[PDB]
Amino acid sequence: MQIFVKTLTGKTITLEVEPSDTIENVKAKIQDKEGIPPDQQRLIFAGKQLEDGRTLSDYNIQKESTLHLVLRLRGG
Amino acid sequence: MQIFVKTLTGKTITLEVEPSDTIENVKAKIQDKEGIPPDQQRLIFAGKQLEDGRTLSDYNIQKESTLHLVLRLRGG
Amino acid sequence: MQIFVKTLTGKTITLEVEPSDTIENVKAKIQDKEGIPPDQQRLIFAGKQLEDGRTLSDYNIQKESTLHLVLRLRGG
Amino acid sequence: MQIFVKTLTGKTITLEVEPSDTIENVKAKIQDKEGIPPDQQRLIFAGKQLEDGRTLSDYNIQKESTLHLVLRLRGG
Amino acid sequence: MQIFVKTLTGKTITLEVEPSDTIENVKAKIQDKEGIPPDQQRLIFAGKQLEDGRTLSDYNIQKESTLHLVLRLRGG
Amino acid sequence: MQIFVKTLTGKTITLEVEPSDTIENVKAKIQDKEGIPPDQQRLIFAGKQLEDGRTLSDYNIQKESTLHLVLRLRGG
Amino acid sequence: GAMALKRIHKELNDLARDPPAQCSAGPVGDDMFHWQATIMGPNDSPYQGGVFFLTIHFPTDYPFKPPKVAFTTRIYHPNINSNGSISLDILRSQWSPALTISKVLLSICSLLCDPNPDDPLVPEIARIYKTDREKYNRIAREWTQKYAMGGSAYDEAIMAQQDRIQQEIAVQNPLVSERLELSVLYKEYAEDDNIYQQKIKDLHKKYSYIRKTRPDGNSFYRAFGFSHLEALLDDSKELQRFKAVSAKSKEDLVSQGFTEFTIEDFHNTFMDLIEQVEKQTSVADLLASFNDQSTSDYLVVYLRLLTSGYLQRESKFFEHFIEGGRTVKEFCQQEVEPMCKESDHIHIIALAQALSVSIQVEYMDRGEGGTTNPHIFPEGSEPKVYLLYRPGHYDILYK
Amino acid sequence: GAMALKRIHKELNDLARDPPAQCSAGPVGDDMFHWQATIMGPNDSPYQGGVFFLTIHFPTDYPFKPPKVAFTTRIYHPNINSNGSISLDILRSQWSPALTISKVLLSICSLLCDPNPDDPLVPEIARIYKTDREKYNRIAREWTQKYAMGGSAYDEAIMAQQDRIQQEIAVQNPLVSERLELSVLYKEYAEDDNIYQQKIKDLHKKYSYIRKTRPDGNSFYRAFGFSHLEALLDDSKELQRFKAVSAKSKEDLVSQGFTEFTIEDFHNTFMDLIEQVEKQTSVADLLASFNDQSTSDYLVVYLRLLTSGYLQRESKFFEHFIEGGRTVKEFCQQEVEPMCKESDHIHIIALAQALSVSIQVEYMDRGEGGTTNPHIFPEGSEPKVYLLYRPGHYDILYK
Amino acid sequence: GAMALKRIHKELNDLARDPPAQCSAGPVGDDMFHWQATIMGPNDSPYQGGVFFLTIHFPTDYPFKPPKVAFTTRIYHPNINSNGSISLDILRSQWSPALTISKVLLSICSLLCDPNPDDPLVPEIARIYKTDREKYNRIAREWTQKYAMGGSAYDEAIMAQQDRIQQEIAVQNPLVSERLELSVLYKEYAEDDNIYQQKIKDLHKKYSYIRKTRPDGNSFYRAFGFSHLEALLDDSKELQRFKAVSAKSKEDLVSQGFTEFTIEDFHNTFMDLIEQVEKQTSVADLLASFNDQSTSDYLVVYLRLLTSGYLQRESKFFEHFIEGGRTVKEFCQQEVEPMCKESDHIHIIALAQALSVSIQVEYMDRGEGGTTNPHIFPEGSEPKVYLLYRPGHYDILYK
Repeated sequence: MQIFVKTLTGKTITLEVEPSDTIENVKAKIQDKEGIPPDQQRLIFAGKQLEDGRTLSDYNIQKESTLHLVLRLRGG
Repeated sequence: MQIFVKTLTGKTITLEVEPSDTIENVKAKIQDKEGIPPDQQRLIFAGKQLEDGRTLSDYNIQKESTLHLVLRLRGG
Repeated sequence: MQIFVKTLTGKTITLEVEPSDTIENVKAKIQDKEGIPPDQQRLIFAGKQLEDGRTLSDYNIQKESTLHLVLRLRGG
Repeated sequence: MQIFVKTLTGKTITLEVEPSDTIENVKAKIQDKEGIPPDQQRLIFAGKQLEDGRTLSDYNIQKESTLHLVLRLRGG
Repeated sequence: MQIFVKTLTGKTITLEVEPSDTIENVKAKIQDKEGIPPDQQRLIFAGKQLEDGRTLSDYNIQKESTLHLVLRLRGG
Repeated sequence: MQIFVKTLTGKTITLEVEPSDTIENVKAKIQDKEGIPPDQQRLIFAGKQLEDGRTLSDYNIQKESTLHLVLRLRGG
Repeated sequence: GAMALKRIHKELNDLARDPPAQCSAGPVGDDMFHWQATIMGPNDSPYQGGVFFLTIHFPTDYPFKPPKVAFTTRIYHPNINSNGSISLDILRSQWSPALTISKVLLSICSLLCDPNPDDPLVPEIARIYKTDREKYNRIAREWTQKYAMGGSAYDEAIMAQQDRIQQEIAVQNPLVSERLELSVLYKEYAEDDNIYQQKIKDLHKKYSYIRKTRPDGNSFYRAFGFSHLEALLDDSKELQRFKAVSAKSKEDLVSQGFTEFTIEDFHNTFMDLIEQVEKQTSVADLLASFNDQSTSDYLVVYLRLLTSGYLQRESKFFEHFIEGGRTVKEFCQQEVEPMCKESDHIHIIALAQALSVSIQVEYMDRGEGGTTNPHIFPEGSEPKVYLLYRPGHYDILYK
Repeated sequence: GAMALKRIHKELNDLARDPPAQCSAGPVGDDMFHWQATIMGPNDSPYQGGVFFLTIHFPTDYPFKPPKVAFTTRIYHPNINSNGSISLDILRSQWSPALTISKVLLSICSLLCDPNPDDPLVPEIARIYKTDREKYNRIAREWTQKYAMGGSAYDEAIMAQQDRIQQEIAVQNPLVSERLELSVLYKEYAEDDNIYQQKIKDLHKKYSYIRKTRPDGNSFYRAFGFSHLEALLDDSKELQRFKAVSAKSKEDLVSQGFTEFTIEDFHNTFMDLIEQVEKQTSVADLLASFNDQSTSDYLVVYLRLLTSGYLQRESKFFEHFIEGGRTVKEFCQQEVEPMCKESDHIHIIALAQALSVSIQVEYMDRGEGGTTNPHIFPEGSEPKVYLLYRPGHYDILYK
Repeated sequence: GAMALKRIHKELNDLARDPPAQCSAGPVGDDMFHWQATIMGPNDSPYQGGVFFLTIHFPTDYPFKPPKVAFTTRIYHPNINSNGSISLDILRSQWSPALTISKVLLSICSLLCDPNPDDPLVPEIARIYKTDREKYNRIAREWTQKYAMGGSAYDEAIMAQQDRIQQEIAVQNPLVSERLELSVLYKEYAEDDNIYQQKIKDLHKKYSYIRKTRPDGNSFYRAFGFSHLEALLDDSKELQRFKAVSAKSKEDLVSQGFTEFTIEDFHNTFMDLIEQVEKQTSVADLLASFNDQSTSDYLVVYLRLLTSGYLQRESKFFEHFIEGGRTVKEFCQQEVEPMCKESDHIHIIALAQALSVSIQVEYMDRGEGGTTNPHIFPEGSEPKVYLLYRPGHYDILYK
């Protein structure tokens, strides 16, 4: 219902999402705040890379879980 | 009006269909002939991955040729 | 017209004086009541160290309050 | 009567002072030459830090003694 | 008759000279191509420094021998 | 009309000549009196090396003074 | 001298136990007395988003003297001169032998949020701070967005992120854990996830045990390695047949274009790991060898190179299977050869065919029934090695 | 080869025996082949007053090749390019295996006093030198007063000053000298100082012996340590009672906010020093332990931390005693925790109350009589430990 | 990782076996994880002729992470930011554990010949590349001819040249070869050189053997050393008389102004080499000692210093013999003291008189007859030591 995504800057951002939501949806909700395009976003929950088209209930991210946002800034 | 599918297990499986069908029912037909479910299935017609909602003649998918099938195995 | 003095040995010593006296004769009064000589004495009224030549009402030193006394122990 | 203060630059400077002089007075006489403010001066005689309000006869600096001038340049 | 001088840049340069030629002449023929003044040239055949006024038949450089050109770029 | 020559072997050898002679025949005269051949000989009159083609009064070589003789020993 | 280097390790351990996300440091390779620290601009400050490197040099006698610390990145601050040195005086006058570097750089991170205009290194920046603020902020923002924010630099920070992650991921998880009954899985999941508990009931159906691997991005290769290596602890004919293919694979790859001297390293780790199979070691001895960081990782590297090798070999088999517009080799260099890059179906089939072996992969995600789908690769070959796919992660199962 | 590193030490010994005041160098920490040298601008040159650092790298084979030396500080000279390299050709063409680094940098210091306009690295600076001198001088002066003269940098030099001082102060004085009769003091002072000789006559009155400490700025803590530690060589009940408070003090400080791992080091030196009291060692064995540089200094560090601890603990007792406008903790970080910072009355009372012990301090300065004033802290407690205060310095006295 | 430093050596061996002429690297002194690479601008590119240095730092864990590589030299390229970092992504995204540094910098050398305008680090240089080429080329050419082409830097390259040469010169030739009959010389020369074969016939006349020295520029000193040292293997009175002069020579030189500690090194190598003469060693044992690189070179250094010493001593004897306008000491520092600098007549006479010994030098060049001219120095002293001068090279002859 509510989760914690911890970014590159050490700052944490909290978000409101159902466990039935996409990852795509989550990246979109993050883009709603920071404006970081879901393109340049990639998410990691407990050592697991996160797939754009899966759910949260898929990866066992529960309420009050902390996942990381690594930017893949389009390189070179 | 039918096409073929190739799986890298070494096998070539072939199914019957119409040019107007979506991707979903196709995956389902493969789920009948083989038995790997659509939530596991990812198919690519010569370099581009196909979306569930879109149809066969939508992706234009001439009925001779072969699309290649790969399970969704992403992990790490 | 008199004030108090506090030494960090744990002791509070009190002396009689006038608001117009210099610092020197004051130190001397402490040298009578206790017996540590003025050439050893350094006194501070709430954060600022007092100079020999200057008077009591010169440093304004209301006669209620307390100035704190420390020997000149600098060494190394 | 005459002493030697050795600075940071390796250069020595000689000065004319009575053993009854202050340290403050000495720093002032040094400021008379180099212009280094007594503020930013601090003096060391034979491992002993020197106190602005003491004498030379105090610290046993005799005629022809060598003490050092370390600048405390107000920091940061 | 024909020899190989290997320079600083790893590049090799081939030259046409009789065994009776000077070293001065060789440095001149090199200056004919690269424009490197015979001044700033110095030549080394098989660990031997080469003298401006000697011959090739002197130093036993035969047809198809490889000597090096070290530039002494006038220094400092 | 003759001059002297000094060799660093410790020896001073002297020869007869005219002010108008070249360097070559001079070296040859030394080759007669001592027996080290001109192709080995290098002579310097007070700091400057003499060239074969040039004459004695050409290099001006007053006939009193001494030129110094060194073999061509360059090697390494 | 000795006590110095002895101490720097203690401080590195202190900084190790607690990662300070924004402010963190470390040594440069060989050198203990040369350190380098990445510092992210704190949010709600003009410096945010930019990355500021700084170099550290320790005195020959630590900690009786303060470490010299300076920004290698240009920055606009009243207390940092454009020449790079910092005005913080715990590095000069007020230094104590009781202070860790942690104190220092966490005081610097504090110097960024709140500047110190009264004790300026550069009087002009101090003056601008105390008078016109908008100027100060804007200036600091372009000084960020040219010098700090520019390009490359970011990578190091984003690399640090990774390091900060899979180290703590490695604090919870070991490389290869013990052999535990799979009844533990019930505890991992929720009470609102019934569907998963049904998948897991149906898992207790087939397999009696599980062994878990660290989610480092190598999950598949690590699992494959341990499972198949302990699988040859029994079949001797297969152990020999395997060993031979391994030995062939080296020059097979070198003749496929891989530089030999570099891949020899990894080869020998593979072969020694086989060697403690060959001479039979109790499974726990092998596990101990596998929980060795370098031995394990060296193995994983080789397995990746082997998938790459078979992929290059078969390029026509594959190339039209490749998702996107890459080649087979482009896909190798991007998705297979490098470490900690995710493994997919193609990877597993490639490695399986490469070593000519069978594997079974148990897929469980959201599938409506209690159905956990087995996958035997390549088809029909009766697998003696069993793995579990949870989404994004691989582990191993035991019948 | 090994002869290289073998040789660099010989050269470092040569540079060691004779300090070259303005021009001096040394290695960076661990690394022998990486050196760094500070060079002061010679007086009567535009560079005077500025400090010029330069880095040195030795060849893998010394001394068959010249060391690479370059200014890390920007400077205006015809023979030094703004890119930092130097034009002196004993580093290039004319190098000999018979030359020390001493020769090199003393030749550089010579390159600064007298430039070399005929063999320019930068032709324009050479041109300015040979034509318009005032321009050259002024330019070199601002290039000094921005790049060289700026801020920080100076610190290293001013730190070097300190090092140059209390090392030679350590050449005359040992840490803790022997136990000598105080009749020696007569010899230290003059014949025109009668007043002092009277103080000293009056000192022979009370005490039969003296033991002197090195004036390193730690005079008080060093003296306190040795005196009180040999004082417990007798009283066993006090030795035990002391030991217990010591052990308590560690976590007392950690629970007061000090980082544990860093202060543990110093703690164990304290406790081992107590341990050679506990098991009774003849006083000279303890002294030998005290004249050990690290053992002693580690102790002194702890004593400073202990005064700091009691000060923080009592903060209201103190804060209005503090000379100036600082806090108690500000005063700790500034005047107490750091090494070689002077000790005052507050310091002594703080430490004394901290360890709950009595001390007597004999003050002698200019006081008119033959009076040398005893001070018992805290009051009335009959002291078994006696110290002497001469102005600026502490030593210990024996009844 | 110890595996890291273990691996860096393997890579250094790979780079060692094949020199990559334009693109080559190596460690800095002590440090294995700090490397530095010189890169020449490839011809047919605007960068040609300029030299580009770049520094390399290896990760603490190699090779699981790419090495950080950056140009320390400013350069104009779309893929290299003016801040020095490179845009090549095998150093970032695409890195593999199977890649040598060789691959990296040979890919960089490839990045210079062919730029990469589509993935720019600096968009403006990319833009200029894709549109106006002449601009790009010219710009890159001045960025070459200021930053890269300037002065100084070149030396390292030109030094490398030397190193590349006399190492391979050392691959063919040893320091001091065996004792071989001089009939081998016939084979060295041509059939069109009859004149030389006549000189050599006339050499077989006088001497039955030859021993050859490596043409390292020290040819004379090396030959002199071995010949005279084996010559004292017989005459005991001369061995003692020699030893004494040797011992005197040290302080003779120190009192002549040479620093003692530096020349002591070389002195002891001289004296130990004498010591295996004194106690008689079979000639081959001495040769084995002479084919030791350091022992030999240390000797050669001392011999050079000794010629220098006698030259300084005699300065008036010489100064007007000096070719050119130098002094005696200027000539010493330039032509005698430094290693690998050629030796001439003055050198031989100087050393001969210095040690007070006789030598015979056989000169053969183009002289019309079969005449090979003997030279006894100083004159008349019957020489027990014989050398051969071919032009540019010295060897030793045996009667």
